[PDB]
Order: sequence, then structure tokens, then C-alpha cells
Amino acid sequence: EEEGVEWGYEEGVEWGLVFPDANGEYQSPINLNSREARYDPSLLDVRLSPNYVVCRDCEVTNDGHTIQVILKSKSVLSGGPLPQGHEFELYEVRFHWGRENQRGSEHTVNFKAFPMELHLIHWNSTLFGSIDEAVGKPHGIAIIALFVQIGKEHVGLKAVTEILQDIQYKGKSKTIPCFNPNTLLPDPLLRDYWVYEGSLTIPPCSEGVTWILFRYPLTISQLQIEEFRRLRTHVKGAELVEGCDGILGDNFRPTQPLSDRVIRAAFQ
Ligand SMILES: [Cl-]
Ligand SMILES: [Cl-]
Ligand SMILES: [Cl-]
Repeated sequence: EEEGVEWGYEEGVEWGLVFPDANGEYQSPINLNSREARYDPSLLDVRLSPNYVVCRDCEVTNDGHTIQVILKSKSVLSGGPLPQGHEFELYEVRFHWGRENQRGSEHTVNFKAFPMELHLIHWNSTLFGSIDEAVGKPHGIAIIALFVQIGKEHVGLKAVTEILQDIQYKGKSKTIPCFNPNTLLPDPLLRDYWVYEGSLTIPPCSEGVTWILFRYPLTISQLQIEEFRRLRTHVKGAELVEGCDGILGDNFRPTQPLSDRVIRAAFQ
């Protein structure tokens, strides 16, 4: 980090050489084979319950690797695969997208990739005092993944996309007045999901992450994805590294071995 270690999606050291957790057995993302998913009736014992509210204290940043929308942990998630009574607070939203519409998502479903995937990152406030303390620990982090296609405009995300112009380079941030994560959830009647255990898809790549992947995608407009496609991996004026084009895009980690993992479905 302070020793000059930059990581990215183009040229650079293999992540496992610098981030030991990346060498684990249970990494993310993965290909999800829908036919291999096992229905678990117990996921319905307490219905997965995203209790999200509007955020009026929210910062958007370009960290050179993704766009982060940092929220307030007021929105909360519980139920489904999560331990009974535990409250997972929503900390932020991160984005992964492609340079062309045929790729961009981190996870694939039956080997199909999507133009974008967004991650709603939650931490367990029932067990831990902060998200930093929860990383890498059992039941510490739960991430909801949404696949995103290209189509009609996403109104809720316009609050973000219309300020991407202001954070084109690494290290730039922008406060926005209002963001509602409810708009990132499928309609209440379209919330089939799969669950598996894995890792962060970015360094440090720690395991202990419960992944909840919704079956139904969001849509953003072509203009919206084009804004994302202008973003840069470095500060303005930086000398590009050999092999790199300075463009932040196709910012997905390759899919990882399933190993012996059981993928569960909350639906038949
Ligand atoms: Cl790499
Ligand atoms: Cl992420
Ligand atoms: Cl410009």
C-alpha cells in the first residue's frame, strides 16, 4: 500500500503475491450454475428482509478501482441465510462494469455475463463494532449482488451517474444530497436469490463473505453506462504504466473455482 503496491485489472502483480487471502480456497466471484443450486427450504424460515431507507449523508468516490457510494449503515438487512436476529447494516454500494455490453459483471450465471454488477455491502453489527472489525470474520460481511443490463434509465442511480463527470480521476469524491438504495432492489415480488459463501472480490480478498445474488436484474441506460466508461484508474496527469491504458473498466475479477461449495437457492 504505502510501499508502492497498486493493484488493478490490467497489468500488475498477481494479487495472491501481495494479498495472502487471495490464495484461499473459497474465493469470489464464481459462475453460478442454476441447475446445480440446491433448494434450501430453511431460507424461507425468516424471509430475507432488506429494510432500506433514503440516505441524505452520502459521498461518492472514485478510488481508482471502482465507484463507491458510501452510506450511513441506517439501512439494514436480516433474514434469509443470515443468522437469526442479526442485523447487517448497509455500508456502501460498489460498481463493476465492462467496456462492451457483453461483459462487466463479476459473477456469471450459466456462463452468461452482464454489462454491470453492483454490490450492496453490509456488515454484522450484532457481532462486531465496525465494518473494519467484521472483515475476514465469520458472519461478518454479507453482500447483495445485482446484475444490471442496458435498457431504460435507472432514475435512482441518476443521482450517481450525473456526477460521474466530477469524479473522473482516482482520489476524487463528491457529496450528493440524496440516494435511495431501495431503488437497487428488484420489485418485492421478484426477489428470488441464490446464496453461497465466498470472499471479497477485491483485495484483501478475505473470506467469510455471505453472497446473496438476486436472479432478477436492474437496468440502466446506455448514457448511464457510457458515463462509467469514461472513468480513470489514476490521478489526472499520471504517467501510464506499461501495458495499461488508464481507463477504469472491465473491472471484474476472473471467476474462481467453486471448490466443494454448496450453492443454495431460496426458490424451486
Ligand atoms: Cl492483474
Ligand atoms: Cl465490490
Ligand atoms: Cl469531460
